Amino acid sequence: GIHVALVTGGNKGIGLAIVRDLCRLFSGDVVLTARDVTRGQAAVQQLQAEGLSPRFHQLDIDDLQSIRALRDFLRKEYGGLDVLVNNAGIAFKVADPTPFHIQAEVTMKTNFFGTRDVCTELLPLIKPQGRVVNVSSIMSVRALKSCSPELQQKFRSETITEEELVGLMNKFVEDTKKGVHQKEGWPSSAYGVTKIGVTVLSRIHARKLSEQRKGDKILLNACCPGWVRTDMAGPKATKSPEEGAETPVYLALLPPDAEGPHGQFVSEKRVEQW
Ligand SMILES: NC(=O)c1ccc[n+]([C@@H]2O[C@H](COP(=O)([O-])OP(=O)(O)OC[C@H]3O[C@@H](n4cnc5c(N)ncnc54)[C@H](OP(=O)(O)O)[C@@H]3O)[C@@H](O)[C@H]2O)c1
Ligand SMILES: N[C@@H](CCC(=O)N[C@@H](CSCO)C(=O)NCC(=O)O)C(=O)O
Ligand SMILES: CC(C)(C)n1nc(-c2cccc(O)c2)c2c(N)ncnc21
Ligand SMILES: CC(C)(C)n1nc(-c2cccc(O)c2)c2c(N)ncnc21
Repeated sequence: GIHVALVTGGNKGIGLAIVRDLCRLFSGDVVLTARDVTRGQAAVQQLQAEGLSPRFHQLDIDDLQSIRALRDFLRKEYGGLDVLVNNAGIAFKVADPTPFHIQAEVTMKTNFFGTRDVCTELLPLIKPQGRVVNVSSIMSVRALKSCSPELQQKFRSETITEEELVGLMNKFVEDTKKGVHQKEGWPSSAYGVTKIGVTVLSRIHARKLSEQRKGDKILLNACCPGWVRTDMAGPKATKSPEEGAETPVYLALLPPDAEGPHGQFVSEKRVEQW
């Protein structure tokens, strides 16, 4: 009955710092995952040289077969999962020349659909007193404010369903392909919209857990890790990966029986208004 925590996108950046902290603070096994097996194994070796003992499993959140193989591994080895940190994500660099509609499709595929597929496959494995942490971004809040009032209403809704949200996320991508995203009320940041998806998906999944698994004391939240020096944000950012890991780790390790936060967007360990 060994407890297990898992971090997606764990080979570098904020993900690696989360894995490192969980190795020290989580009472059980910690699984570092990475899409590239050599990069993941190198990260495990780095942490071993620091005196830590993470496990490794491959995971690419854009490959459903990869997610399913991880699901099967967790069921066989642990009988489920205690802590899930959905950290993996991508962004196009500012003024990357890639056509915007391609930036939209690609960023959405990973940040939203990939994250959603991991939740689809692994949420059923979450044990009582488990915790799920979805790494979103303050860019979701910024993007939300740049949406039309109609879209703001839909994304802030307490009654929105997962299928409605998926419809809206695909609508953004389709609108960019048709040359109509501005006209249809969307913001200019594709990354921002994908993080709207992550934030709102967390709200919905928290509602579903309270509906379907009441009594199991599972807490699920979205978070902003802050502005962190990584390959995504670059060297000018204000936080180290260590500092970036604090809020996700806080949310992952919420004491047993805690009533909240649940279904919240959390920054600097504090609940933000959506
Ligand atoms: N200031 C910030 O850095 C900041 C602020 C707010 C929110 N965030 C969010 O924080 C999370 C971590 O970002 P970071 O700054 O640490 O970026 P990063 O240094 O680029 O690390 C991203 C991690 O995600 C992994 N990843 C990307 N696509 C994947 C996929 N399809 N399957 C599995 N893993 C995948 C990457 O793997 P590869 O090494 O193989 O590319 C890497 O391990 C992201 O969700 C990001 O949006 C970051
Ligand atoms: N055109 C893209 C913009 C995405 C974007 O903003 N990328 C930032 C990090 S995501 C938070 O804004 C980035 O890569 N910054 C560092 C750099 O530009 O070198 C979209 O619309 O999604
Ligand atoms: C206090 C925690 C558990 C967060 N911590 N952090 C760190 C730590 C220190 C420097 C960098 C880092 O990534 C983590 C640490 C350590 N080296 N030894 C013992 N405990 C440590
Ligand atoms: C470029 C600025 C400084 C505006 N930036 N970028 C980010 C940023 C960088 C990479 C990813 C992300 O989600 C956000 C950021 C942040 N999280 N908090 C505060 N400021 C941020």
